[PDB]
Amino acid sequence: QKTVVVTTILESPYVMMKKNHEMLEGNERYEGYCVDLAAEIAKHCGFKYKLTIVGDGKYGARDADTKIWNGMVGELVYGKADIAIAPLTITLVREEVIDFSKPFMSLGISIMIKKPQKSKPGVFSFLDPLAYEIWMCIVFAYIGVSVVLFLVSRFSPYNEFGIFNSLWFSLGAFMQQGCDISPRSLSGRIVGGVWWFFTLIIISSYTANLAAFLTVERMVSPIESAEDLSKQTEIAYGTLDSGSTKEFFRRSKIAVFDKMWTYMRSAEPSVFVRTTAEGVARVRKSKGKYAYLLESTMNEYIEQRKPCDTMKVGGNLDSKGYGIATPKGSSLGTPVNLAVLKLSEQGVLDKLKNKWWYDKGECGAEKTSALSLSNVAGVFYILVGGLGLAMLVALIEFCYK
Amino acid sequence: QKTVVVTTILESPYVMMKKNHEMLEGNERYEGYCVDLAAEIAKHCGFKYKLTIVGDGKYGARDADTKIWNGMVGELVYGKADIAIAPLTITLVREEVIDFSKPFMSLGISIMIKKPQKSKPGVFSFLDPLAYEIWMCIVFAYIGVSVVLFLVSRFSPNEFGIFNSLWFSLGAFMQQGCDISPRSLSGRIVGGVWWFFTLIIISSYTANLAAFLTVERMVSPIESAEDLSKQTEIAYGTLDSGSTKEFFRRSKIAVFDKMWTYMRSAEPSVFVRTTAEGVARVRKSKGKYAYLLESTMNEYIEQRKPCDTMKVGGNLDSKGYGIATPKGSSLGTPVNLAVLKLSEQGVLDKLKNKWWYDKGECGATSALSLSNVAGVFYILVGGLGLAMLVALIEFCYKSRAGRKALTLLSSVFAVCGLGLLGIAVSTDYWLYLEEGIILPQNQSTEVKMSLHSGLWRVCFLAGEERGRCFTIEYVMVNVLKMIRSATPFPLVSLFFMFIGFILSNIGHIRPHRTILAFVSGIFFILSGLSLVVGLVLYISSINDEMLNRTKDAETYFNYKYGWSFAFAAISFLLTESAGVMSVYLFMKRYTA
Amino acid sequence: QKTVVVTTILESPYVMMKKNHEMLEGNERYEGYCVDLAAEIAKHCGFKYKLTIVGDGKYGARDADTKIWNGMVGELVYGKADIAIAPLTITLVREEVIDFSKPFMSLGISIMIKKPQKSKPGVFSFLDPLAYEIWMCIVFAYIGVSVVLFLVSRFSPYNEFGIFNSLWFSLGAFMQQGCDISPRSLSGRIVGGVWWFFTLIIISSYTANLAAFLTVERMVSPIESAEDLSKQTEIAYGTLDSGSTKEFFRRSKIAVFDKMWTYMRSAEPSVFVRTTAEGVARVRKSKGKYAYLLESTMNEYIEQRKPCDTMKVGGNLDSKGYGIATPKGSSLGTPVNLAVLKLSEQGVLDKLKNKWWYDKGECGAEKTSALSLSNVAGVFYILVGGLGLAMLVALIEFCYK
Amino acid sequence: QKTVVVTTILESPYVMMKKNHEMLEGNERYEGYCVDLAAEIAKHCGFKYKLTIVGDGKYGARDADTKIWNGMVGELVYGKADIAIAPLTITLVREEVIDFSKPFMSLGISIMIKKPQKSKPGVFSFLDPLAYEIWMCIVFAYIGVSVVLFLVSRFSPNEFGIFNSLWFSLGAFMQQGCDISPRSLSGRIVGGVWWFFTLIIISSYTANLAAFLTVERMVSPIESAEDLSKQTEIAYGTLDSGSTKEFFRRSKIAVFDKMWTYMRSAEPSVFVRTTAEGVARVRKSKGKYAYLLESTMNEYIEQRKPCDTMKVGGNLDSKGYGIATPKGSSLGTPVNLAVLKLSEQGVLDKLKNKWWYDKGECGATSALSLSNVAGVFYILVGGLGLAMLVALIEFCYKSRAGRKALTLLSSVFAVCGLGLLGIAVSTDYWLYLEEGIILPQNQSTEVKMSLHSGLWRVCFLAGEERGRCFTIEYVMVNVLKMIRSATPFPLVSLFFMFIGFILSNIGHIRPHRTILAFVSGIFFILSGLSLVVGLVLYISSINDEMLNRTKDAETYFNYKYGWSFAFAAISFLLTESAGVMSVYLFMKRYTA
Ligand code: NA
Ligand code: NA
Repeated sequence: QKTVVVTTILESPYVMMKKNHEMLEGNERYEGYCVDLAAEIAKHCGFKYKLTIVGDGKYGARDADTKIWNGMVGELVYGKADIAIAPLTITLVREEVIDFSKPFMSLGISIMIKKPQKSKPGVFSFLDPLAYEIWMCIVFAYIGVSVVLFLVSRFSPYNEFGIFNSLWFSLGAFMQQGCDISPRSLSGRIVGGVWWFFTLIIISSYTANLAAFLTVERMVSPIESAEDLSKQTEIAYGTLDSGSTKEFFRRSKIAVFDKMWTYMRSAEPSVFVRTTAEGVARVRKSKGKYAYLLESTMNEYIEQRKPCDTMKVGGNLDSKGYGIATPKGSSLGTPVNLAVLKLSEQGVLDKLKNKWWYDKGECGAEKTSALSLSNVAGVFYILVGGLGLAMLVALIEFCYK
Repeated sequence: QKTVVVTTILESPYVMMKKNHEMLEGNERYEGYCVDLAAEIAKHCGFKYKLTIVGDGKYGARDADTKIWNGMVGELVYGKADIAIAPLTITLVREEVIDFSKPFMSLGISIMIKKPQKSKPGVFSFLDPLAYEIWMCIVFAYIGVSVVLFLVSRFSPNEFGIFNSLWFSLGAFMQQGCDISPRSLSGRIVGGVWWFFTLIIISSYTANLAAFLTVERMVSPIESAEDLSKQTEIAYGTLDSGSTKEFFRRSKIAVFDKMWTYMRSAEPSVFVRTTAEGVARVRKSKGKYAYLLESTMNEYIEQRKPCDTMKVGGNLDSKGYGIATPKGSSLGTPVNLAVLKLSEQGVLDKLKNKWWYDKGECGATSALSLSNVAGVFYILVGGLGLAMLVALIEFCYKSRAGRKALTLLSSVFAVCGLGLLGIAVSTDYWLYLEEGIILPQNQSTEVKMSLHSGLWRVCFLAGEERGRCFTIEYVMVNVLKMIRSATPFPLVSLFFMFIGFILSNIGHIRPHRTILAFVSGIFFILSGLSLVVGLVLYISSINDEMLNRTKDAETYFNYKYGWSFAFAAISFLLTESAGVMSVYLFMKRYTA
Repeated sequence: QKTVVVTTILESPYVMMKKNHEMLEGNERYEGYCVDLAAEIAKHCGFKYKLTIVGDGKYGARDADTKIWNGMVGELVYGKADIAIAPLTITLVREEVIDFSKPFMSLGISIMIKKPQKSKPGVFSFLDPLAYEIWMCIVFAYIGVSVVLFLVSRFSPYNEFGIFNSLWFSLGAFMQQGCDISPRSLSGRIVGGVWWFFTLIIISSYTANLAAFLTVERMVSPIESAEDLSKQTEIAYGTLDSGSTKEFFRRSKIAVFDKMWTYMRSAEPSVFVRTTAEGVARVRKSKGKYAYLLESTMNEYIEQRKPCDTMKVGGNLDSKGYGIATPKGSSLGTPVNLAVLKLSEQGVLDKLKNKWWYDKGECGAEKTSALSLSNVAGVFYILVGGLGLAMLVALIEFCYK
Repeated sequence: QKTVVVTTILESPYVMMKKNHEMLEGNERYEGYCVDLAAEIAKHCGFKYKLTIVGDGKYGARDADTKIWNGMVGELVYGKADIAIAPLTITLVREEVIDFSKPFMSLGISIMIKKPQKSKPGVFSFLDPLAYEIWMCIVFAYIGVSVVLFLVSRFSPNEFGIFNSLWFSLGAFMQQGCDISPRSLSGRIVGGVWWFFTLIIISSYTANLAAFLTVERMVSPIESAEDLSKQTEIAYGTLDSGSTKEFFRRSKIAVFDKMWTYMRSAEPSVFVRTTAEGVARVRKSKGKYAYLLESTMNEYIEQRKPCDTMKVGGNLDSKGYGIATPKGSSLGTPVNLAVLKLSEQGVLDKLKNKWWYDKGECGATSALSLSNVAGVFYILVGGLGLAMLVALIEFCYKSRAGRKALTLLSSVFAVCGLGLLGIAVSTDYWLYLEEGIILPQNQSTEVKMSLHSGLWRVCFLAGEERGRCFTIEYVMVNVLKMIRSATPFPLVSLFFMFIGFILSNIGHIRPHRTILAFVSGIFFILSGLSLVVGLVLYISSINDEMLNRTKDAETYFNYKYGWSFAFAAISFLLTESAGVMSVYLFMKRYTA
């Protein structure tokens, strides 16, 4: 009848070279999202098509001097193609020269951080089953029950409870140990037994909350939005050195993306990578201190690669669309536009996206280990620090003995 | 030229009537997203426009018989409108008759759930790993061990009084073992079993609290449609007429086919008929309902007071709102170039932040908190306050300063002790018990059956309000036969108490010998320990049959104790006190 | 062309009367498995059918005196029907007079027990975090460390450790309490500290295993097979008073079903119910002490009703089949036989069974409570029994003082 | 009449050749289910038969081009056979060309998994809630607290020796607090922090053991295809050619469509090509592979030695094996009546129990077991045996029976102590570390990189076997910079030890004054406590970077310590012993 020269670009999962492409020939050399999409457009619009990768290898832009269009846009304007079933972003400068359909895929700028791991434990990590409000109120109560036991014994007599001895009865009461002497007045018996019931609940609450932490691994991200990235300075963030994503933050005006751009423009060292593969490798080799601002479709795809190291957080920052382009004044413009809206409402576009991102995507969708010395290392430090601060006070003691 | 007739629909925050709607006139009667969007398009395309609200109040659909469009799509096809700057979904059946621009807003089907919003701990929530019958019977065990300590020691070859025996049982309970040790083998049996008792109780407290804190960390909130698909404790529903309901019936996606399966067969009806109804059902369900709606409404209602609902997960499909034109218009091409310019100049994100978020009525650690354990501080502050109270009266006792009041308190506690157990075992109020069904609206209860209970006499109440006091000897369950096993121990308790009373009386009538006072002291203690065996049997019989109920989500039981149960608890404290009083003056007869 | 009079019986989920059957009329009065099956047979074999419930209301049997066939078999033999798309069991006596197809549903005799619940706690239920082998070895070791501490102190002297005192040091060491006096020889210091490390592990093992039990509810059934039912006598089991299931155990000869029949024949009271609804209600109102031996298709269906009270355990005891019956010498015999094998291999028969048993089936496919007094009641009993056995030995003591 | 030609296939346990196959001849060459079934059918139908094995060795299928059946279905259509008494599946394409009887065996697709078979606890598995570096550093903390107890007390205004100081730290560690109390405020700081130390350690032991026992109760075995569908840690596969593989590709059932999705895209290939291969992959995977096969093979292989695999769940579909006839035979109707008679007389269940189970090579509590805690009994029996050992030498010491050997042991421990730490910090064996990949077959390892390590000198090894001893000052990670932070504390430990040594020497050269012996005693204890800060920093630096690894299922790390790490541990025990020795003879100089 006539052959239709379609044009796409080499980009996963849209068009990939199949494993046996040196022995296959025709439209069977290539596989991917746009290969399956071109098959669906052809069966609805009724044409025979020839898959053809763009020679220039770009998407399409107009030179500011020669006014000549590069990429897949250039093959439609000048005549080398009949349709571009490809991830072309529907933009203002391209709609003036070629005709887009409705967006078969909606996307935007997203955040790629490294997938969060357990943590490194600090020194006072052993205190974390109880909040700092609790630990300070225990110290306040330990001074509290010792001052009262001093006033219970010295005033209203029955002795052997000084300000140093009342701290020493209540201390072994806390860690459930044995003391030298017991109170013998009923006022002192209340100070004993009620503080005994206090530390019984606190030790049990410490052990039970630590058992919940060691059983259920509940990892969180520091970043859940670009509002979170703007407020912080610990995690660095950047875009690619040339493209629509860096140009988005350059001319943005809202509240946050201006704040994010003044960060990225100023920051030393350079947050701007030069390749997408450089920005993904910089996320993995930064131990969770670099976030790469890129498109949501690549962000969901790289998250389904190996290793399982990157993560998409938050929502999109803008709203773009990928359209199927035809030359202006073409006989394919209207039926392909009606074909995209038919495939969208039937679930075909959702089905092909679940296939090439999740079904054909690796890393789809324990056995508690021993506690390392890192988790309880601060308890050794207070212990030896307690042994060091006891040899000093004994040396302070024989300065006046 | 002429004025372009802009047809829109009344929908918030797209087109809203202003507050001064009656006084102010023209195109200035209206505010919203699409009113600001119509000004941006007319500025770039270069026309003067008039805003009109569609008469039908619909978006647009063709009749299956009449084939006439009824809405904003109808006014474009039939010539009444020149443009529809409106939240109009770009649809296959609509694109055949009108021309859409590129989407000015990308959107889809989302999930609306109620925020968990918290679980608030009370004052004595630290007691919650054990039931209140355990904490009651621990105190009965604490008094019971101490008086047996006093009995076994100061009659034997003292250091142990009841002041020291209450002190040994404290340090053993909170695992201190502070210092005092029973020396005879008979005293060591008391210390032995009370050491094993508190070893189980502290282990049961820690392990049940570890169970509670672990299960609430297993609670995963809904973050996808797969989460709604699996979890069936949250019911989810759609509006009864619209594109969101029609999405699930035709979907050939595995998770979405299962969700329509759940919704088409669910009792009662999960399909609301109004968006305001579906938002209301989210709020009056305490996180047990999830409403599937449009994402732009889900983001807008989340920013309205009350700040109660939230948007979870992503979108379930991808569709867009477009600017629509008569399909033969000379305006459709500059409008299409206008929307793509406003998308790239950030005007559309600026206007969405304005109406959804800037005019939003809302805003925008895993450790144990201090509110979880604030009550054990309150006992501790309360303990130090009570200790300063005794410090006055003990300093007063030494500064200011026999068997007579000791004789008197032994009798008068045994008088009230024999009386309170007697009127408790006779009267029938030992167990309240309600039954019924949970009505869906407001969880309003209806008691299908109340009860009264004694030991050999139950009586029914308001639910079937009959005065028919059924004897347990013959009528008509098994839990009334389980308390028959519990029944003899308060009877033996009253029997040991009476013999201890009459020997306490003739010890006061005839104080000639001494030994009959100690025989009284044995009998009050054995009567109290028989009450502990009785009350633990009585409560354990109830909790076993509360478990054997075939638990349902439409039944409820509200078992309760009464003043007949309470006077038996008072009967314990008085006879164990009169047991301390009886061994006291028996030592005075040896002394004097 | 001609109308086909099909015959079925009123039985869920096979043919049920639809909710609006008084206003609907035709083949739309009825719904169910066999209603959807008759629609699938008609679209493959090409006929128009009339749904007709059997007047007699039975499945079909031959009278031993009149030799006349009842039920749906009788309407095919004498002429009142053209096909019986129904759950008819393919048997020897029916195949001689009518023609069955291949089995569209395979089934057998199964076991219906009540769905297991938590338990009722006994008296020594508090001991259950540790096995009885552990508890006896602790008592052996407590006597062991007390006899050794006696020989450590009396032989090889340094006293205050008799046979009663050495039991008393090791006792408070077990429950982590304070004792009156400590050992003062290095041999006694080893007996102290090593038994101290013993009870530290045992108390921690008790608390941790109890925390695992209270967190993960893992309920089990006493019965997992008919081999389990034969060996026990606690749970009673029976069949219906008349039918194929009772006749199966009557003439069985293998090993176990003869043992099960001698049980059921002898047992008092009667294990044989007279209705299926009586046997299901007897399972629910027996608190897990009655098992009802019935067909696997009703057992899976009643399990998906309300309440969620019954459970199917084990596998099938025999192997039966439900076939679609035609009269002998019929023009529908061969195409319906080829229709059943076509619907089986396409998944239609599996799809209709998932619909009417699981998708149209209710009861498809936490928040830890406080411990009741029932769980720890035996600890109170040993305590008061310890208080009772101490007042007695003190009374034994003053018989020789 | 003629002899009926029975065509069967060689398949166990349906038709098997006997052991005496060479000598015995006729129809008696064969045994099995279908040999017994052919005898039962010929007895009821009344014919004499001859058993033949099919030449092709196939069941039967038509070619897509040639349209010729190749198997037992082929010998029936083409006249070579009169009946096929065989495990022949009743199929739609087969029923068109031959006549099947009713199914003599009902069957389907099942799941074959490996039995868990146990997890066996070792001797010292009770130590496993804490790492062995914790249990090592507890003993270092136990020695460290005791020697500081002795230092702080017997130099001050004794009850405390090192014999009593090791005893106070025992009762505090196992939470007894048996009886002795430090009286001065300086001694109470030692008792204070060691009470808080063991409060965290016992709580960490109990909570981690509660985590372990809870997670292993969360382990649910596979009991359905829905369990295989959800859980992706067990890989499941089919045979590469057969009806079971063709079942999943055409299935429109939601759980079965997802299983084919997992199997069509999985690396490496889950599809085996032989049934014997698929059973083998179940056995060499330790419960990480599940083979989807025929139910009758799954029940038969389960009864074969080794008793290693099991059948879980129910069947995934419903099909049957039938007796097949030429479609124009006068034998098909009595055979159909024969199979229904043998089904009801229990003959078919008798023959299945015979070959599957009666000739089967196999057979056919939730509490903590005594094997989990047997090691703490072994310490306890070991403790009582060690206590009787000291009972001899303490009875010997009293029966038989100064500063000189006390002077000698103080020196010679400080000589070896200064030497062992010196040669440890200099040499580079502090950390072995292996890296590599896990080969699939036999889990055979290959070390891609070994390491040596010191404090300022690492050296590579066999994986890229280079002798290039990289200095840490400049080369080329961060964990080598983390041990740089650890580095000064063994250097200060050696610095405190040398000053303590030379003051110990001139105290022996010049015993004129006394005070320089105690200054020696301070320096050995502070050197040992600096080693505790050093070794805890050194180990915690390693375990933090072991966590930051981006954990994969194809990588493995096998970090290990060496004799350079071990001599620093020995350097602790000797200087803390020489610290006890130094304060001992300083008290002898006061005494004498
Ligand atoms: Na203690
Ligand atoms: Na837990």
